[PDB]
Parts: sequence; structure tokens; C-alpha cells
Amino acid sequence: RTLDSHASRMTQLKKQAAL
Amino acid sequence: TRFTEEYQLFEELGKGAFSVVRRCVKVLAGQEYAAKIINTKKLSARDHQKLEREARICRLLKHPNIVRLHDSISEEGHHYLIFDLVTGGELFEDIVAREYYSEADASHCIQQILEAVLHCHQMGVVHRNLKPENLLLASKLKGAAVKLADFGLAIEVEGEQQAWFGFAGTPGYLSPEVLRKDPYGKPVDLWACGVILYILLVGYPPFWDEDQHRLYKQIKAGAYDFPSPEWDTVTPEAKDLINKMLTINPSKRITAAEALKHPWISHR
Ligand SMILES: Nc1ncnc2c1ncn2[C@@H]1O[C@H](COP(=O)(O)OP(=O)(O)OP(=O)(O)O)[C@@H](O)[C@H]1O
Ligand SMILES: [Mg+2]
Repeated sequence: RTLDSHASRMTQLKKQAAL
Repeated sequence: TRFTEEYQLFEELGKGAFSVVRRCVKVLAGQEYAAKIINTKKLSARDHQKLEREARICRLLKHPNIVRLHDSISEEGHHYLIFDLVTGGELFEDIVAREYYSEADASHCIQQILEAVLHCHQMGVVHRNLKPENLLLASKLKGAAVKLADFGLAIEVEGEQQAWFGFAGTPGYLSPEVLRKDPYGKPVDLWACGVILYILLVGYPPFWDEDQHRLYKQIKAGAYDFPSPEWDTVTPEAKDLINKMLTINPSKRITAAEALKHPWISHR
């Protein structure tokens, strides 16, 4: 769950394995 | 063979799945290089071949914004890929660290990436796995040179001929055409460049969900926007490029060459 804020959405950015 | 003859290993720089990257020096030349050491012994010959394919492709690619491969060596139980040393860590890490980039820095960065992508494409190579994790920074300074890495999933196209080259990449950065299990080619990399630019500007990706099935429904439907407050300040030009990169049909999508001519990259 993210809020409607820039600071919140910036938590959506994590590293991702392939496939 | 002759690796422990010519080079000498120092500190670890990172672990991968099957691998370990370590700063090494060519003892005759006195030249620093990054050495990715892999375990032959933990690997079937089918996967020995998968690796010697990665090296073959990496050595077609001499470019200022592509980690050049200087040598590739098979010893008993180990394989050594000698890359350009890049000390400034992943683009991903530096984006997290700086929260987001200024348009001016983001432009200077995406420009270099597009250059790299273009050279790949004109050499008949599609990366299929562009993301900030696979871009190394020359240094941790503000306008630094960015070279492109891991062609572990890179493929060879004959000209503009599209084809089903299999379902591969990273879920965040996959093209509609790949999820839809349609044939594809160079445009898949320009879609990724769309994602990467967006991240570059505001510090999060245009498509996300913890449940992967939704994340995919998002991508297929071209379901991105420019939220407030943070996107309100960002020039409409920057938006336009992202819109032409995240064009959902791949034939109407902007090419690496078209992208490099866009006002937001070539201004003044
Ligand atoms: N040429 C290099 N110069 C400096 N550091 C590097 C270099 N190549 C890799 N590294 C560092 O070590 C890490 C190793 O990445 P590596 O490619 O081994 O990842 P992986 O998880 O094995 O996946 P893949 O091998 O498919 O890319 C890089 O992300 C980076 O942090
Ligand atoms: Mg990696």
C-alpha cells in the first residue's frame, strides 16, 4: 500500500530479478 | 590456461547468482580491469555455451557508453570475463540515493543510454533487459558517464525482422509485445528506455504492483500517468518523450535514433 504522495510512490522502486 | 599468468585479483566488487566480480590488474600492462569469475564446475556445458554467447556479443560492442569486454578465458573449473572497471556503482543505487534526478542530469543520462541502445541496434543486438541495475556509473559525481552492462539475455536480429525470441527480461521493464507473446525486436529496448527515463525523473516506475498479474495488466494497457505534486513542475517536453517511448503499439513507438533527435535531448 502506497499513499497519494511523492515520498510514498518512491518506495515502489526496488531492484528486480529477471524472468 | 593463462589468466593467473597475466592478471592478479584484489577486492570483491559484487556477487551475482553463479558469479563473483573482483577488481583485477594485467601485471605486464599495470592496467586496472573488473573480472567477473564464474563456476564452470557448477554449470552444464549447455550453460558454458550460454556464457560464451554473452562474451561473443559483448565483443561486437566498442562504445563509450557500453562496458567493453577486453578478454574472455576458460581455465579448469573457472571462466574469467575481463570488463572495463567502473567504480561508481549501479545507476539504481545512485537514483535511490538522490531520490530523483534534475531534468538536466536525467537528459545527460538518458542521452548516453539511448546512444548505447542505438549502437546495440545498428550492430543487430537487442538487450531485452534494460534497467538501472544494468547501468554502471563511471563515478558517483552528478553528471557522470554511464556505461551499459549484462548482455546475458541479449539476442541477434537480422535487420528489422521481428520474431518470437522467447519470454525474457525483468517484469517492471517488459514490453507489451512480449507479455502479449507477440513477435518483437529493437522497440522492446525503447519501451525499457521509457521506464528508465520516468524512474530517472521522479524516483519510482510508471508501472508497479506487488501482485505480478496486475503489474502485467498495467503494462499491456499503457496504464501510466504523471501524478501531483511532483510531475506538475516537470517540463511537457520530458513528458512527450516518455509518451513516445511508452507508446503501446511498437511500430508507432520512437526508435533510439528518433529519440536522440527529440528536443528534450538536443536543445540550445
Ligand atoms: N565492470 C564492472 N565494474 C565494476 N563493478 C562491476 C562491474 N560489473 C559488475 N560490477 C558490480 O558487481 C555486480 C555484479 O553484477 P552481476 O552481473 O554479477 O549480477 P548477477 O546477479 O550475477 O546477474 P547477471 O550476471 O545476469 O548480470 C554489479 O551489479 C556491480 O555492482
Ligand atoms: Mg545484475
